[PDB]
Amino acid sequence: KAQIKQALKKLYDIDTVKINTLIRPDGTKKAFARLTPDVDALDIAATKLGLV
Amino acid sequence: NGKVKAGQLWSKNKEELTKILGELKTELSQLRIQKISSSGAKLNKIHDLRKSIARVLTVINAKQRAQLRLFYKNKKYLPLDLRPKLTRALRRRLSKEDASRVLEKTKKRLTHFPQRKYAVKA
Amino acid sequence: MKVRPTVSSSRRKARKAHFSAPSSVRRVIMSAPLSKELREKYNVRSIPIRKGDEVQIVRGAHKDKEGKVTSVYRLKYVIHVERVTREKATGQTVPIGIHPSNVVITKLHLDKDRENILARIKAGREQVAKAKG
Amino acid sequence: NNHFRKHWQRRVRCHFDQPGKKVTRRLARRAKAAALAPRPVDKLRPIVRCPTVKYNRRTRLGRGFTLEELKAAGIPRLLAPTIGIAVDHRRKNLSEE
Amino acid sequence: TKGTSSFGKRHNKTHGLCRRCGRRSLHNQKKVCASCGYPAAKTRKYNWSEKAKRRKVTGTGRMRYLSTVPRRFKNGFRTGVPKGARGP
Amino acid sequence: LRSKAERQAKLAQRKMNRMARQGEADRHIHASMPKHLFSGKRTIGKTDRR
Amino acid sequence: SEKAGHQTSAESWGTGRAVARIPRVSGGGTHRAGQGAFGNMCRSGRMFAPTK
Amino acid sequence: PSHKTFRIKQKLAKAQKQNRPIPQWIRLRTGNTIRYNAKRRHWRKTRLGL
Amino acid sequence: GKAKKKGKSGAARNYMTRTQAVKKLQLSLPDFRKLCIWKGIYPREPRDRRKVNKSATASTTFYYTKDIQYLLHEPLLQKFREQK
RNA sequence: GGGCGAGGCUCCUUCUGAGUUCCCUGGAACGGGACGCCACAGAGGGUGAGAGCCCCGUAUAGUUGGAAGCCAAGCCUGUGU
RNA sequence: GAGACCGAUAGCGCACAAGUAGAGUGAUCGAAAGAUGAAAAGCACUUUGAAAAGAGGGUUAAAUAGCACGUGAAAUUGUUG
RNA sequence: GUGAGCCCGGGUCGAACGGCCUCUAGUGCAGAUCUUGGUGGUAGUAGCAAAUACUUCAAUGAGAACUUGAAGGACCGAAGUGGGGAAAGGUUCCAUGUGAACAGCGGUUGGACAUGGGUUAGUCGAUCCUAAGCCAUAGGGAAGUUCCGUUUCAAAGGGGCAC
RNA sequence: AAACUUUCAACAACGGAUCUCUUGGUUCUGGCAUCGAUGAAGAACGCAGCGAAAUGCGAUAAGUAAUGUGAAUUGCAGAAUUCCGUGAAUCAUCGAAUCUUUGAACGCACAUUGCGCCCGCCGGUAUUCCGGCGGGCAUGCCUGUUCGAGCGUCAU
Ligand SMILES: [Zn+2]
Repeated sequence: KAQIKQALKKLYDIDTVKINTLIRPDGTKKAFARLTPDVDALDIAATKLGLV
Repeated sequence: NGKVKAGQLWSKNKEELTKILGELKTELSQLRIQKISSSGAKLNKIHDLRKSIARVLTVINAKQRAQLRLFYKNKKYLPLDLRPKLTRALRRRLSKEDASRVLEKTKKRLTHFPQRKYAVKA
Repeated sequence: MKVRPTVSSSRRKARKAHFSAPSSVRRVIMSAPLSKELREKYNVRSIPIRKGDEVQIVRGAHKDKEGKVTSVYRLKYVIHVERVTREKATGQTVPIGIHPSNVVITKLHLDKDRENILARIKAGREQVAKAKG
Repeated sequence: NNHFRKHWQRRVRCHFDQPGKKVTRRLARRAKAAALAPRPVDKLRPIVRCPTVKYNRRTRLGRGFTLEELKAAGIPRLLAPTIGIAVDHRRKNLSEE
Repeated sequence: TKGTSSFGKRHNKTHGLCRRCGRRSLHNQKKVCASCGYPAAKTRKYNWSEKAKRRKVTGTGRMRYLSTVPRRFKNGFRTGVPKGARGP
Repeated sequence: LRSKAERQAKLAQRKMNRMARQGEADRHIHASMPKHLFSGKRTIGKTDRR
Repeated sequence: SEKAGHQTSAESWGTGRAVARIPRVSGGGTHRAGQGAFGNMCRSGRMFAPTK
Repeated sequence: PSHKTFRIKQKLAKAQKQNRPIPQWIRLRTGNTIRYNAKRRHWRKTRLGL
Repeated sequence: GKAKKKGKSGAARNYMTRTQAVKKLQLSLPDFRKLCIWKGIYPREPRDRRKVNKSATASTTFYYTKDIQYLLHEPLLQKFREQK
């Protein structure tokens, strides 16, 4: 979780309040990163991630 | 774009190579998101970015090892990865000088009575 | 009759090597003769074929058809010549595979590597003829 | 008188490599001659008489010349093996002939 | 009741996965592999099983380092680069 | 080409459908001649089955 | 090859009421199991008087 | 079970990723001999043996 | 996570007594005092000295653990050993 | 006692002869017939059917370019503590 | 590099994604399975069927070669006489 | 042709093969409760009968006893045909779609097939502790793989003070 | 008379024999000496735009460098190659590198992605806290170094 939040901060200037992780049935890890209330996750997904 | 040739890489220094590597990693990271968001001809670009990253890392490692070999040129003890590999038995083999050492009595006998060149008439 | 001990006359090994040759060997295997004019111009009998060469078919049902080489399918040991095609059921055009030893090269696709190939083959030919003469 | 009561099939030596071994031996002899030229390919051997009452009628080649023979011929024992003469320190000369 | 009725009580494991050889032959109570003999240093093999020897002999796997040795021998275990080659 | 690929995929199933397998993952080889049914004799003491 | 026909584990099922007393490949789960072995009349057996 | 070790779950993940039919473009290659996945696994047919 | 134990972090990790510093550097007392004077290692005062050492008194000298770690790499140690 | 060393050998590399001439059968000549040619090469394989001359190779001397060793005709010198 | 060897029930267990698939708690046991055609030219289009397919009509030298595919014996079966 | 066999015609087929004299052998089948593979009669036969039981309308669909909705009739009857877990399995879970095969009939349905999705912890377990027990170390056996040994016939280490 | 059963024939089935083929075995001969703590053989897990396997490879992952050749690869998609070139290719060669988790397997363990210790570097308010990164820490034995122990033998 610490590495994931540091990588998110280094890559996208994303600040997270908490990060939950699981390991999927296919063997890759999935992380839910909840952002700080000041920033907008929809805005981040539209601009930085291109997830529209 | 996205294809970096080794010929221009071999003339750069460490700082420029690291800076180029940082750019290539950044564009590959964004391009993976663009891949999972939509399909296009940019899969070629991600492939060339991967190969360019491999090229830059190879050039950096080669320049570092050349500098280290120059540094350790005139030293008794070398790092194990810079020592020659050969095989384990070849490394354990007696050196040529030690294998060719002879005793003083043998040296005297070889000095005064070596194997002569000769022919026999018929 | 073969003489040298490194030469094998095994049919099994020869067919294995031919049908599992890599691409650079298959290029040499897919060689084609030159026309009479090109042979007298360059003192060269045969060359490996390549895309962009102009050939004339001298064997098979498509004899006396001429055209540029549009594809060298080395995996199938075959070349594709433009307008030497057939129709499928639907009427769509599919190329017909021609083995390169059934054609003759009429116009070489010329670049400096090809001139180097022709020059060294020619020089070897005159050197061998002069030495044996 | 057939000694086949052991597992004899495990220890059968055929000799299909007889012409190949002759070819290999001839190649080795040619290489040794080329390496040793212009010296002869072998060493000079003495004449000895075969032991026992069955074979003492016949003479043959021995291992090497004696130290007494080298001394009477005027050839030093350190020079002798370097000019193609075999030396045998065990053999003695019990008789003058 | 020694047959079908007794087979219903089979829900334990004598053997688990061995770390050295990967087979399901690691005795869970003895901590000893029936196949390869882990954790003994030697790999277990016997001359009364030629088939078992040939199942695991050298060449049945990847030969990650050993397959490059004959080429290096053929070129004489040389070092360096070709003369005039591009590089550092 | 998609229709051709689908037809080839369906034609690859003909032998396994004739053998009546439940998909390609059904590769069970049953015992046609079991030893307990084709060996031994029925003595006068304990028998192997009822 | 001197080992041909003999690289198999097989034993006879004995005198009985059903099958012949040729040795049969042990085990199970495959087509080879229960099949005749080692005989010169057997498929995948050893030839009579093997050539030397 | 629900309780499982990481090693066991990694092997199960690899088995889940291997469990698939072959892509249909495999059959259209030049000189193809693959007609189906001969190593296909199903949870009712053959045990993983872990 | 796993529960921390008492006395494994904080001032206990921050400070070291003179006895502990001398034993860590494997020096004699005159050599240690000489090296401290020469390298500028100064005595420090924890807020609660019992958290660092339970036998510490008002005359116990404390040093920074990082300062003693820095003293571990001083080349004068090998000079001391060579002279001895 | 030292130092040169012509030259030779070993291993990779460039290169090598001659019909796709005419008729018939055939979907396709690599078959049949006629006229030639090469051959220190008529081993083998490929090419739409049995191909020396369509293609790769095959025989033989050599002939480009390169590296590391070994052998070696001889030639310079020190001289006896 | 070769053979007075074997030619897919033979020859290695394996000419094929074979020490594979599969079986056994385990040590271990361990198969079956090659061939359309020169070239996919692997059947456009019409029509009947829900579909699988059928019928016309092409492709091919040949579909009496239709990805059940060279040849296609016997046991055994259907129709016709 | 006495015979084992040999030869020819017709049909099918598609790339090699035969006669004569010598040489050579893994060289000739009806049997071995053979070996492997394939196929019959039996035979459209024996059955497909434990666990009380099904019915109406509508929809879907090429096709509906065993799909769905509604309408009824029944059963489990709280030591359950209920609600959750340990072992074991490993995606069978959920959504959408579906030819064949499988669901000893049928199937539009499915734990089948195809493509995707789904498992979020400082507080729940693991992780820590020791139990019965097992394995290193010292040391002693054993040709040896290794056996005993687990506190021993071990120099088996912690703390403090110092002008 | 038909049906049924059987016999004979033609065509059609069933089945895969026969014939022809062979990138495979089998046997013989000739040449060569080269695994591993500088981490082998073996195992696991991963890597392709579109792969489950086989093949190749190791987070530089169907591959990088270098040398040579000289225009492909090909099932689809997408791009090529200034073709008069630092250059395609599932090419060949191969001297430079990368080489996950393991395994003789080495901090202690391992049925755990468990628990440590030492030394640096970086980041987050940070002398104390949190996190990341790098280099190390097995055993037997040899040579040397340095620190020691014992009235064991002595000198003073
Ligand atoms: Zn094991």
